[PDB]
Amino acid sequence: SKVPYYKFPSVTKLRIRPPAHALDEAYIAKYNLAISRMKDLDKTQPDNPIGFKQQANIHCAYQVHNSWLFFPFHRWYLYFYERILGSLIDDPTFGLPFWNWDHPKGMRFPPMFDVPGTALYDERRGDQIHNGNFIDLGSFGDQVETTQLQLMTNNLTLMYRQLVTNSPCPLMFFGGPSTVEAAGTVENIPHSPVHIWVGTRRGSVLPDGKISNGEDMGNFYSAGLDPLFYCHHSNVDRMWNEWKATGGKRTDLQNKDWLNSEFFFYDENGNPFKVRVRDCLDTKKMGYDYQPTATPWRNFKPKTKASAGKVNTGSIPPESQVFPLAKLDKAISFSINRPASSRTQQEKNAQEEVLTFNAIKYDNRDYIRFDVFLNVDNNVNANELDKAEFAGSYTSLTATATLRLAITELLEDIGLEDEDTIAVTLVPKKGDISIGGVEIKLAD
Ligand SMILES: [Cu+2]
Ligand SMILES: [O]
Repeated sequence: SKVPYYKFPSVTKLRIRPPAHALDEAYIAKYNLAISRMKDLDKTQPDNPIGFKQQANIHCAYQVHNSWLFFPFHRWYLYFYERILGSLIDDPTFGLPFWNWDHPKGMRFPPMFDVPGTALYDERRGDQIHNGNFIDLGSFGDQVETTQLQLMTNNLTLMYRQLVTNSPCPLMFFGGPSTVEAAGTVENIPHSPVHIWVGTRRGSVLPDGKISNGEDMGNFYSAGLDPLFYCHHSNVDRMWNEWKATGGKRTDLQNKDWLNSEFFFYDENGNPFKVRVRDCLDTKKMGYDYQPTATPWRNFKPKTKASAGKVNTGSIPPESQVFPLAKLDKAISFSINRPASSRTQQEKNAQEEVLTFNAIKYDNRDYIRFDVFLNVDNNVNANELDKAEFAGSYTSLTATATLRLAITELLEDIGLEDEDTIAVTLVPKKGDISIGGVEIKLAD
């Protein structure tokens, strides 16, 4: 090969990635100009690596997904993508905006992307994105079944569960290192539902005609053909920064195999380079940062319980009697034993208590979603996620996958810390789902 490693150029001012909503019209104007000139290369220089289609093919070429390589790959991906945009308009400080879908003011479709006849527009998008509707951060392809207020409440609860509760340590945030999918918190939710919510409905008839397969954002191979793809991933990249902001155990993976993993990218001059994961840990050392923006989901630890008291775990079947579960056709409840109870804080400091669902199997072309609750029964209202019992959710953009949930916070809030056995309830929302086994392990 002999391709050199990337040399960081000299860094003048920091590039500032701003929120996509209510951006000034002059910013939108040159963002459209950069994209327009990127798309022109599809015609004038189809094999130029910086052109629109060739950049889209980076996602459609790159096992980088459902692994701990998810965040660093897309950071480097967007790093060169942002540099290409700035260089096409002679703007060396151009910042790639981020779709602020974790903030109530950024949860609508960003207006700048919905202007037909502009370079940022894409007709291959779904219909539920208009009419001033809020995004559904737990979308599985259907229309929202709740009020917009409950939708907002669920969105912010999902953010809290995904950025705080279920990502207390690096491996659960970034993902894991076979066909078993080991996605982290964010790559599952809200990353996957945003793709689903923006894309066309699978089975629908596309522009002209083809049966849509979810193009553009809702299908993995064509997602890069929507300019909004990069704006979404800008906020995904921002989630990495916001996750580390509170310190403690939420730091970068220190494993040498992860740090020294390499990717391949062409820079804005069309020159090939190898890049290391260890060299993208600090965005400011790559020449960019995010505009400081409030994160109100940090305050959405649920304050109420769905059900008072404790479930009688003797009236429900044990995990050993339910799994392997051939089909999660409806809500089911089961008891499960904990490795230890009455844990001290020094034990919690060492090992997280993790509820793990093993061998989630389904057809990778179907929309999949199920929710997990502790200490409820089969009649739990799964539309109300702002409850102390809501643990998390699994979704999918035959596949085999794993879901891991950090439950120490819930055990404290619900009052189950001295219990050796607890109740778990699975609520399916979409798809044909089988589950091989469920366990509570004390992890890293
Ligand atoms: Cu994505
Ligand atoms: O992605």
